Amino acid sequence: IKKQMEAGALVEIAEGMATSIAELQEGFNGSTDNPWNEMGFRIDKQVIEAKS
Amino acid sequence: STTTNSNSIGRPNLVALTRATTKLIYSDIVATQRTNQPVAAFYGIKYLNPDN
Repeated sequence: IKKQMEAGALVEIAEGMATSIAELQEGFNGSTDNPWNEMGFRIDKQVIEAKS
Repeated sequence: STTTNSNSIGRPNLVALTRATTKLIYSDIVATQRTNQPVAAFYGIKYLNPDN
């Protein structure tokens, strides 16, 4: 895939969501099957015993 | 949906200790008096009749 990007066949892109879809996101105006995108976090621990 | 399962607890709080000691009864059951020699002597003084 990296070789293709040098060849110019595939290029990076980042677009913005269309406004009409943005208004009608999971709900409003009776539209269905269009959820949001959700982000969270996790907190995992580590333990360190002491030797002597 | 980040629930409580994502979070990890730390050191649990130490709410209460619990020791077990008997309700010692010897300052009430017996008559105590400190002795100042390794050998303690009690005097028993009695009153008798002519028949002893």
